[PDB]
Amino acid sequence: EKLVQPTPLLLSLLKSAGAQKETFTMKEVLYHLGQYIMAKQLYDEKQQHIVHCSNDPLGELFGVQEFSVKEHRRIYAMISRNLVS
Ligand SMILES: CCOc1cc(C(C)(C)C)ccc1C1=N[C@@](C)(c2ccc(Cl)cc2)[C@@](C)(c2ccc(Cl)cc2)N1C(=O)N1CCN(CCCS(C)(=O)=O)CC1
Repeated sequence: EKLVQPTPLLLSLLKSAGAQKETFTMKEVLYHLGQYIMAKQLYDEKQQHIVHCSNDPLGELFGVQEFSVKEHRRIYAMISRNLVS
């Protein structure tokens, strides 16, 4: 599997959620981002698949401040913009 390298901001969020390295598989990056979202309680109370970013630094990585965990292609796109090329 390919080990990717999150840029500064993204990496900071992953480490806050428990990540302890600099390179990860995309599966690991996503797992840690999910943990970050749960830790920060960014998910919507009523529609739990919805993630609110307008009040969190995670919002800096998205154009539209709300995304669904069901939007895998969109989420992969966001991460790609935050990987060392
Ligand atoms: C952060 C929220 O993530 C998810 C939330 C949901 C619910 C709550 C809407 C169903 C479903 C799937 C999830 C959920 N889907 C995952 C697998 C995923 C994997 C790849 C991609 Cl591209 C997108 C999503 C992941 C890892 C996630 C990863 C990145 C991001 Cl930005 C958000 C979530 N995620 C996750 O973190 N959890 C933790 C909480 N778990 C809670 C499981 C509870 S239960 C009763 O359904 O078993 C479920 C898995």
